Amino acid sequence: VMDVMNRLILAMDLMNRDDALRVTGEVREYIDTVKIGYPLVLSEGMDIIAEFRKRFGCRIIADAKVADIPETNEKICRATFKAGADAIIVHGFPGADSVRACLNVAEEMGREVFLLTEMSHPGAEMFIQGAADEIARMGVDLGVKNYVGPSTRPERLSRLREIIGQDSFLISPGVGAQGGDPGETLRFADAIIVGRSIYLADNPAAAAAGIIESIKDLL
Amino acid sequence: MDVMNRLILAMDLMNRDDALRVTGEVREYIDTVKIGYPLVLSEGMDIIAEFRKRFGCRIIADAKVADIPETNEKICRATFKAGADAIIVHGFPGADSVRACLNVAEEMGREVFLLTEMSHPGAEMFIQGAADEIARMGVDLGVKNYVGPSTRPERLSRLREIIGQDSFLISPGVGAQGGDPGETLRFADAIIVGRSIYLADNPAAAAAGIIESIKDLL
Ligand SMILES: O=c1cc(O)n([C@@H]2O[C@H](COP(=O)(O)O)[C@@H](O)[C@H]2O)c(=O)[nH]1
Ligand SMILES: O=c1cc(O)n([C@@H]2O[C@H](COP(=O)(O)O)[C@@H](O)[C@H]2O)c(=O)[nH]1
Repeated sequence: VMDVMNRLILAMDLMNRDDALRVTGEVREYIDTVKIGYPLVLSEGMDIIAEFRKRFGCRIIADAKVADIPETNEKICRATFKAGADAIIVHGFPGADSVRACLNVAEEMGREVFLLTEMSHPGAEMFIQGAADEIARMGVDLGVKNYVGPSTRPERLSRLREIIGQDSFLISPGVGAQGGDPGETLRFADAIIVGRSIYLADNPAAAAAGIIESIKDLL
Repeated sequence: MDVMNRLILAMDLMNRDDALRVTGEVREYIDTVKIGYPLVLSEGMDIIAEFRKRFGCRIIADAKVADIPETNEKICRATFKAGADAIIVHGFPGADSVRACLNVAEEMGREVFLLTEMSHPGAEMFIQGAADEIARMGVDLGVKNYVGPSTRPERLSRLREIIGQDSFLISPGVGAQGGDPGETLRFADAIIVGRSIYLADNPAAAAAGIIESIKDLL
């Protein structure tokens, strides 16, 4: 599994190049793994992934939440990996063929899929939550090794960890701004995803350092 | 929304030259183009402005928006800034995520299309069982535009029943995936067509053929 520095992944959702690069540069001593999603990619182009690799030599997880038919999923993954992403995040709710399409591209291109099971926001309770255990089980059956689950629901995160096993890799967003606790989340997740509580801070480096200090005994 | 010939081109070619050429070849037949991530992630969001400059077509951005409310807001803002007239949003992630997109759309004078049931076989696993409720959710939220599957006309018909005849319904899965243009237009206002046109030996003849086959419905 990827070796995430300090068990902390930056969710870089700032939407202009200059700010995104500044903030990522400021926290680079603490974090070697950056999640780049559509807020930044749609604002600045897929070439932003190349710029981050060039400037920081950080791993990049492309947060695409791939959620299309298999044929379109294949195209999305191919374009994303071509750009230099180490891994891509894929929704499980559109079903097994859609996931398998992404896995097939990732295998061909020598990259990784992360399967998003249950989401962290309140709306996730309407439809996703009731499907999530089965989505995880589907991931296990398809041979998925990397997963995403919600910090905001420790009981659900615990269950997802059970389903996927200790050997699978699990990352968890919802820490900080959405109310999840770093240490508690790391009881089950290999790494925590943190966006706003770092990138909106007066001093992002201090904010990251503070989160790390708070989980020091878990590193 | 007034879609020419009830036909929306899904332009999923992944290089600028081919995408522009093929769209140009069928431009006389359409005034609405769906542009998605295969093209946008390969060529940049600036491609949307280029389509508007070249073709003066309506643009539906196929983002399958499926994030938390805060991120959904950002995705919609970026997408509408690029000149999209409308955006496709998943209903599965729940009401707050949809409302986030509705808020931005209202602010920028654009439209949200709510994707209810999808057209591929995998949709049967989780989406299909939620789809009626997702549609009702759309109605509750005041959503006027919907997307449902050409590949399952009985499910498409049910979706039409739920949203009413006043709502606008577009439908992919026509051609390559097995859906029939005419049958689909019994229930949808417009059909979405990608490969059957853009992979055809002659895209223009392909579009012309499709339109001929639904001539009585226009
Ligand atoms: O269930 C999920 C899955 C996500 O990818 N995310 C993503 O993780 C990040 C959370 O950022 P923040 O720490 O600012 O709440 C955002 O990029 C969001 O899109 C999430 O919040 N919940
Ligand atoms: O349920 C759905 C929803 C979609 O947006 N789509 C999209 O509609 C288009 C279908 O293209 P095609 O005619 O080549 O099958 C693709 O862009 C696909 O991503 C779909 O096929 N099924």
